Amino acid sequence: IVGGYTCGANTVPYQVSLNSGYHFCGGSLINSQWVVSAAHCYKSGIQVRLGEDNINVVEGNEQFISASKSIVHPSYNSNTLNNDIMLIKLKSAASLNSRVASISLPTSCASAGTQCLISGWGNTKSSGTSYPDVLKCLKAPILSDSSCKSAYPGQITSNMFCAGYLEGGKDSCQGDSGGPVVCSGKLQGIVSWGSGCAQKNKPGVYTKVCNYVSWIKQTIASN
Amino acid sequence: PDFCLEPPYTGPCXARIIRYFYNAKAGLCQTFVYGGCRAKRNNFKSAEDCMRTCGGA
Ligand SMILES: [Ca+2]
Repeated sequence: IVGGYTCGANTVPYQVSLNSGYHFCGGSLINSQWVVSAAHCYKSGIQVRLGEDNINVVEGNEQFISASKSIVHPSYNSNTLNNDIMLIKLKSAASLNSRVASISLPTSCASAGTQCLISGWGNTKSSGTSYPDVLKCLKAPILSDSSCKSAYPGQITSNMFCAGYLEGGKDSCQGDSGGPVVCSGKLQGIVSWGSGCAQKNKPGVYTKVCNYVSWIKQTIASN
Repeated sequence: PDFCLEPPYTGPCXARIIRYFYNAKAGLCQTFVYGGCRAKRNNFKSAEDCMRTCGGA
């Protein structure tokens, strides 16, 4: 996260880290057994780390639970990035508590201008590389489909939305993928892609979770 | 054009996945951050794969 702030330990209790010997993506806990992340975060051997703040230290509230299933959307397109969503089943159920909690799925899509909270352990620099120890947070608005398509001609599908600030300075970045965009207590987005980080005229692009609610509920229930 | 001589490509996705690329200036396979999509070919999952494919380029 570029241009954000330190969340505070366990203030975003649905945020998880996906670990494959190191942190490579985020995710969002949606029940004690299931996490939502991005399809491009698929790897075998994922370990989900819950209750994290400092991801480089063992601080006392962590739960480390292996993925038992990592289910990419069946229509994920790795060239257009359409349907960039994945469901991860935990091999055992997480113990839910004040620092490890689920986030609700949307009941309807969010509108342009709705303010959301984006979080993760991704790079904090727009030029260069600095990866934080602790979780970072950013408040940013959903942008109009028209502005999104203007920023990225030919690239934005009905399952993507843009969020951020056109002036630059505030964005998700490498290592934030898969993580949450939460608006009024609902998971409306998944960190997906962009063009650079925090550049002028280049807002972040996010998977539009509201389009997948029926699929998410049925896939979870079928596995 | 030898793909082993191309600079490493992070791409537009926002993961932080460690991959290898052949660095012809140094003569060695080196690590870089891959964002998770739209990989180019100078992008390997291990040093061994990179050395096999690009070593000596
Ligand atoms: Ca920790």
